[PDB]
Order: sequence, then C-alpha cells, then structure tokens
Amino acid sequence: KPGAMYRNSSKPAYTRREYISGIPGKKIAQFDMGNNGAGPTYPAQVELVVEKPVQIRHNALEAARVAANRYVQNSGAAANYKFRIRKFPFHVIRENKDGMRAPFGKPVGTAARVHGANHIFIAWVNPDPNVEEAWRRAKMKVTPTINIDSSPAGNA
Amino acid sequence: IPEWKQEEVDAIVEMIESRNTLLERALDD
Amino acid sequence: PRVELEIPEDVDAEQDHLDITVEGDNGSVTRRLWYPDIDVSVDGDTVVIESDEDNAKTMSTIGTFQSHIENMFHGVTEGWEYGMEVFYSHFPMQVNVEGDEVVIENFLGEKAPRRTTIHGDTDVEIDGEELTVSGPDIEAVGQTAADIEQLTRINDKDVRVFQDGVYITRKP
Amino acid sequence: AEFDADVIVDARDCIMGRVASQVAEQALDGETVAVVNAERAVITGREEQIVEKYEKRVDIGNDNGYFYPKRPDGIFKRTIRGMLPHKKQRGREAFESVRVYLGNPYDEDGEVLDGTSLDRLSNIKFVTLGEISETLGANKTW
RNA sequence: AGCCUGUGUACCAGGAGGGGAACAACCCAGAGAUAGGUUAAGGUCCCCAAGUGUGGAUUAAGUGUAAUCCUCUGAAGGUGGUCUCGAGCCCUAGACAGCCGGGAGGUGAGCUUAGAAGCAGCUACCCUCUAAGAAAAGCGUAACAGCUUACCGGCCGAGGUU
RNA sequence: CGAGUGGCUUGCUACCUCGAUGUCGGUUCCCUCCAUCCUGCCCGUGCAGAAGCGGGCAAGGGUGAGGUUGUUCGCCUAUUA
Ligand SMILES: [Cl-]
Ligand SMILES: [Cl-]
Ligand SMILES: [Cl-]
Ligand SMILES: [Cl-]
Ligand SMILES: [Cl-]
Ligand SMILES: [K+]
Ligand SMILES: [Mg+2]
Ligand SMILES: [Mg+2]
Ligand SMILES: [Mg+2]
Ligand SMILES: [Mg+2]
Ligand SMILES: [Mg+2]
Ligand SMILES: [Mg+2]
Ligand SMILES: [Mg+2]
Ligand SMILES: [Mg+2]
Ligand code: NA
Ligand code: NA
Ligand code: NA
Ligand code: NA
Ligand code: NA
Ligand code: NA
Ligand code: NA
Ligand code: NA
Ligand code: NA
Ligand code: NA
Ligand code: NA
Repeated sequence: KPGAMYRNSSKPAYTRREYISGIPGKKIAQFDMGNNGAGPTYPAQVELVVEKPVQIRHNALEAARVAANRYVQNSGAAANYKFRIRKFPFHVIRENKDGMRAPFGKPVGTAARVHGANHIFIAWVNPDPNVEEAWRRAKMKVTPTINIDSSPAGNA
Repeated sequence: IPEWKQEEVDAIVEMIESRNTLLERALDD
Repeated sequence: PRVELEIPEDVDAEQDHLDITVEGDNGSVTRRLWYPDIDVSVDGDTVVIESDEDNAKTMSTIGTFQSHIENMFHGVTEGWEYGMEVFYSHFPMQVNVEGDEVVIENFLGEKAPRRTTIHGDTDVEIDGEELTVSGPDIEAVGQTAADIEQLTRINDKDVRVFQDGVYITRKP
Repeated sequence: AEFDADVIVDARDCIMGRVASQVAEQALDGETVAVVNAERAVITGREEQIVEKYEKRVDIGNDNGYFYPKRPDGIFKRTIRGMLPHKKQRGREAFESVRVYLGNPYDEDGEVLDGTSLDRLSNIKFVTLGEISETLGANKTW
C-alpha cells in the first residue's frame, strides 16, 4: 500500500497498547549501528534532517536504514563509525478493509511521527564522509525532502 | 610569503656568493 | 565589456550593419554577428566587440565573436586545411571530385554512388588515398570535411567490423 | 483599392499586438486606418512555440468552421478584430474602417506609432509575420 | 470524496446592488423613491470606464498574465539555465587551464615464480643526483616495450579554486 | 522503499434523473487519444552476418479470416509487415 495513505499527521495520536491489540511487529532491525561499543568520540557528526512533519511507516524506516547502513560498508563490516536512527514507530495505523458502515479500521501497521527539522538519523565519522552518501540514498526512501546536516566538522 | 620561496632566494644567493623570478630575485641582491 | 582585435597587416576588414567581411591574399569571408546589445565595429587598425552588459550569456557570445573573427583573419591568410584518408577492407572505394560535390563509388560494394555537395569556396584536392579540404571560411571547410566523413556513415551493421569510409586525419 | 485613410500606420519592425491595440482604439474613435507592410510586422518570443500556436489555429475546425487566416494580411486583421466588439454595430463599423496591406500601396510612408517599435539590435527572439505565413504554407505573394 | 457525523461562528436558504468570464453561500456591500458627488472590492494595452504611469531588479519558459476553489494541479528527485549574498584557501616571488620541455638513475628493489622488470600476489618503501621525479596514481604487455598522473622548469598574464 | 500520472476495471459516496435519459453482447457507420503492434527515421547491445532484444521520435496509413462460448474477456488454428 502507498504512503499516500499514511504520511499525513492529520489523525489523533493512536499509541495506547492497553486499548489496541494485534499490532504488527516492526520491520526495523536495529537502531544502533556500527561500533556501538564506542561512544560518540568522533571528529565529524552528520545528521539527516526531515524538512516536513510527516509519518514514516516502519516499512520506510527499515528500507531507509538498510540502504544507508548497507552502504556504509564502503568502510567495512567492522568499520570505525556509529549510526543512529533516533525515532521509533509509535503511531499505530489502520485500514478499513460493509462499506463506510462500522468503518473504524483494523490495525495494519506502525509509523513514526517526525516534525520538520528533527534529525531522524545521526552518524559519527572521522574525516571520511561516505556517510553523506549513505544518506543521499536514505532520504530517497522516505517521503519528505531532506537536509543533510553536519555538526562537529569545520574540516572543510 | 611562501617560505620555501624565501629559502630558495637564499640558497640561490648563496651559490651566487660562492624559477627565473627567484634567480632574478637573488641577482637583485 | 570590450575586446580589441588588432587586424593583421596582411588583412583588411570592413563592416556595415551586422555583417563583417575579411579579405586577405587567400580570399574573403563575410559573417553575420548578431546578438542582443553586442556592437562589432572596425576602428581603423582594430576590430572592436563591445557591450554594456556583463551577464554570462553576453560574455559567452563576445568570446564566440572573437574566435570567429580571428578564425577569419587566419582563413584569409594562412588558410584552413583538413586532412582526410579514404580506407576500405574488401571493396576498393573510389572517391572523386565531380563538379561542386565529391562523389564516392563502390562503397561496401554499393551500386549507387554516394555524394555530397561542397560548401562555399572550399577546395577538395584528392591524391591517392589522401584528401585535403581547404579554404578561407572555416565554417564551410569544416562542414565539407565533416560531410565527407558522414557520407560513409553506417548504422545497420557493426562499425567495429565494417570500418570502411573516409576520415578526418588532421584538424587545423 | 483606394482607401481614404485618416491614418496610415507602418507595421515594419513593430509589435503586432501593440499596434493592433492602438489601431483598435483609434477605429472606435471614428478613424479610418490602414496598416502597411504587414508582412514585416513582428512578434516577440521563441519562434518554435509561436508557430505552434498559429499552426494549431489552422488545424482547429469542423463543419461549423474555424476559418483562420494564413497570410500576414489576415493574421494581422484578425488580431485587430479580437480587440473590437466586431459583432456589435459600432464594433463592425470600426473594424470595417480598418484595412491591412502587404507592403505599401500608398505614396506616403506610414507613421510609426509610439511604443510599438522593436529594436533589432537588442532583440534576437522574435519572428516576422511573413515568416509565420511561410511556415503555415501561405503563398509568398510579397 | 462535490463522503459520513459533531462543534463554534458567519452566511445561503429568505439577501438585492458592485466585483469574480459565467456561478446559492469567495471579496465589497446589507437596500424606500429621485438627484448630484466620493469611495469600497476590484481594476486602469484593446475588447472595457481609468496608465501602453514612475524609480529599480529578475525571468526567456509565452514560465507567467490563475486570491479562495470538485473547479486554479503538479511531486519525490534532479539542474555549470541564470541572477544575488557569504565564507575558506591559492595568486604579478606569476596562480587556474592549456601548450612545449623534463619526468633521471642504485634499479629490471626483495620476495615468491620458468616468469614478473611501478602496476598477479606478499613485504617494504629506503638514498642519490637535482630545479623536478612514487620502491609508482591509471592504462597497456605472456612478461618487456609503449602511453600517461603525480612531481619540476618554460611560454602566457589575471584572477582562480573550494 | 519512496514520489506520481491516467480515469479503461473494481470498490466507495449518494450530487443528478424514479409524472422512465430503453439492458449486456454483437452489428453497422463516423471522429478521436497514444502509454506504438506493423510501417518510416534513429540510439544501445551480452551489435560479425542473418535473426533478435531493449530504447527514442512518431498517430500518415494499416492492424485481417476462422473453431468452442450469448459472452465482453479469453482459449485455440492457419495466414500476416
Ligand atoms: Cl474549419
Ligand atoms: Cl461583439
Ligand atoms: Cl532576444
Ligand atoms: Cl440587513
Ligand atoms: Cl502565446
Ligand atoms: K429513475
Ligand atoms: Mg544484423
Ligand atoms: Mg426554503
Ligand atoms: Mg477607455
Ligand atoms: Mg501556461
Ligand atoms: Mg492554490
Ligand atoms: Mg433517448
Ligand atoms: Mg510518445
Ligand atoms: Mg489519424
Ligand atoms: Na453490513
Ligand atoms: Na524524499
Ligand atoms: Na508576443
Ligand atoms: Na482553422
Ligand atoms: Na442573512
Ligand atoms: Na458577476
Ligand atoms: Na501562456
Ligand atoms: Na422525469
Ligand atoms: Na450493444
Ligand atoms: Na500511426
Ligand atoms: Na472466438
């Protein structure tokens, strides 16, 4: 099903698992990538910033993350960098799959609500921004237009 | 103010004592 | 902006309206140089290309007019020449100059002669498996050379195997 | 043949629409106008899109009909007609007191209206009505 | 959804007249008759009343000349199309680019391998001449040769580069 | 995984017609669209040639005959560019 159906934040927040059952598991494999043993003790820190409030299905998160981290293997399976996707798909989403009668939909998935200007991804690298490329590929699989932002890094 | 250029004008003046611009430079000394 | 081109002692360049003519011992070439707000004039010993605008599009044409004029200076004195080489693998290609067009016969065995008409005062002198296209108008000479090579173009089959044709060997 | 024009306008190198707009205004004021050298009138823009528009007008039509002129003659006159309420009595009277000519059948040289002249030295993107008609298939009778 | 169902409010319904091409609810506006005048929304090239108004800039696509909207689409992504503003670095001790010349030897390093000589793989990567020149960045060879990057010099002459 | 275009299917809605806008399929006869099947002109090829595959421009013209089925659709046969 197309993102057209769920990318907008026009519906009430729907996240109370005590009143919602049958919620599909998330497809997001990990949130901490790279050298998670080490702490952000890197020279450069780039972030992928969302430029519009939107809902991002756990579907897109996984594909976006994979496409970025799977690529960050331009540095190697045990390369020196740490990757972080800071958002989690809390918003439960429905579908009315009778016509408009008793239409309250059944749970079909989950999505994460991101407000314009928040960073969804944050990578930590030594002067070796292959990460800037890992993100050109990442904002490629999420609905919004995005800003690739570098923070600690005056090594231009 | 490149230093290597400053050192060359010296080395050149030294051999003169015992690039073209750098030679013309030393000569001017 | 304004650029000044000192015309060669060997040449005389006159210009009325948007047309410039350049005459030398080797001939004469006239061109139209028309572009928004770019004035081209002959100030005695030098040709002047000037304009009150400096935007990218304007500078582009100014630079183009320059090379066009210098190219004319060169064409009326030293002249322009392109060298070509006829080549064949099985069928003896026959390239002849007949009238104001060069004709090529027996190309890849073809019964129908392939031809093209020469541009302007361009001389196509052919000697054996060598051709020389020359004249004072680089535009004309360049095309005549090109057309000759294009004349043997093949799309139907693999060019890497069927390499017959005439090719530009030396560019001025 | 013979047209007592109170005003003879020269369209050579002028913006068709700006001339037409003035010739319209004047004919509605009771003036008899003649536009000369229509073939040399001009319209700014990219020749390719300009021609597509007029070509589309030629192709448009059906049994009821959409007679669109091909000669620079009519193109210009139709242009003026669009600036007049030609179906009203007053409009038709004005329109009928305006005539466009290929070249100049008069002795006098027409006048150039203010703000209608195009400077060829500072303009390269424009076309001649004559060129448009040639593209449309007109018979260059000028 | 020009959907369904709440809520507050103004409107249509039951609301003229002016504008919006037309058009219940969008804008101005709430209206006795008649008359003169000035504005509102909106508009002043023509159709069409009033500017082919002024100072300046951008756009070359007829983009555009489309407040609102079922109604006026145009998106993610991309753009050395073009204009403007900033920061860093290099430059008349001559920068960037191009063209010309130089790119040397110990030495075809050692190792492995019939082989390997900058360039299959492994290790190392030293010092000489010098104004330059890797134990070789890319091609090429069966391996050589050959062709070039790095690096230096010249010609040139003004900004260049990120 | 993400962004869209179309309005041929299906679903949704209940705006229009219940003082009736005659059904499906077929047929006959006319016009059109392009997201092109053939034909023209081209590009790439894992392009030797021949035969292809894929792509671009392009709607001028063509796109036919039959066996089962009311069928639309579809299956099948022999021709065909
Ligand atoms: Cl018609
Ligand atoms: Cl009318
Ligand atoms: Cl122009
Ligand atoms: Cl009231
Ligand atoms: Cl237009
Ligand atoms: K009914
Ligand atoms: Mg073939
Ligand atoms: Mg009522
Ligand atoms: Mg008026
Ligand atoms: Mg438009
Ligand atoms: Mg809008
Ligand atoms: Mg009926
Ligand atoms: Mg097409
Ligand atoms: Mg047709
Ligand atoms: Na039901
Ligand atoms: Na995106
Ligand atoms: Na115009
Ligand atoms: Na017509
Ligand atoms: Na009311
Ligand atoms: Na109205
Ligand atoms: Na338009
Ligand atoms: Na009825
Ligand atoms: Na029927
Ligand atoms: Na067709
Ligand atoms: Na059948």
